[PDB]
Amino acid sequence: MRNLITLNKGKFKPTASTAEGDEDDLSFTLLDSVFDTLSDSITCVLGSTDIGAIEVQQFMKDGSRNVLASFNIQTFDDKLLSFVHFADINQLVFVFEQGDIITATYDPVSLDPAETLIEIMGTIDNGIAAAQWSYDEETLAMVTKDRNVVVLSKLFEPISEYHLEVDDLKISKHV
Amino acid sequence: SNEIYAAINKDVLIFAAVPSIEEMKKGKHPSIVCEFPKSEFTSEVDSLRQVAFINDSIVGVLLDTDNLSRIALLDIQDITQPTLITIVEVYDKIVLL
Repeated sequence: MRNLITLNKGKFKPTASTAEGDEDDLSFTLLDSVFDTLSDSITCVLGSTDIGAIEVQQFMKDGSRNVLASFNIQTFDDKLLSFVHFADINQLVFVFEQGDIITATYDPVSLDPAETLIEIMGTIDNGIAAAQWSYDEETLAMVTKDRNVVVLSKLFEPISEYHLEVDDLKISKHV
Repeated sequence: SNEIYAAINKDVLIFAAVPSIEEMKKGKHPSIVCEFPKSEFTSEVDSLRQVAFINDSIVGVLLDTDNLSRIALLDIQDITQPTLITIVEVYDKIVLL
């Protein structure tokens, strides 16, 4: 038994943070999002692929569309590989394709930008393929475009790395 | 009656019937006796979500809209061609029915 049903279909559209009256569409397509378990909200992200203009907003349950950060990227065109948020330190970490490992540290009180800190912990040569934050947020892993996997702590020191190769699959099959 | 079963396909309801409980026992599985497309009773509405019955005389179809939800009532007498009862509206988001 145990049929599965739907209880709610709550949905909306994340509006952009207008700066000069350009309230219309700026091709501010959604990039990624993450559940805000510490406040029961959504930390949505909407960015532009032409200028690098990205706005990350903590969409509160009550409707407080708090734009926690907004800025531009050096490569400004490479895809946002991944994104997550840290509650204890109140950080927003983004990982882009080209190695733009960006950390945005905001203030609990003043959620306006320019009151934050934007840092680049490091870059990956010749870009990255994919990355995925650990469910405990204690480590992060990715692989370079040239098959070199790297794993590193949440303080962004390289835990280890391993050049992904072709021979290994050929030896550990046992068919 | 335990003899009519409803199913919600996207934009259509399927009503299946078995002549009697005993005929269910003997092996005659319930057969599709009626199909009522959503467009046939509402030529365009958002999407149906859940369904229930009333005394084997009425059907309540809970569908969700962008803000609220609509409970459409259907009469199962003359199963082949059911008639649309008033589509009642609740000004809140129904989660269960």
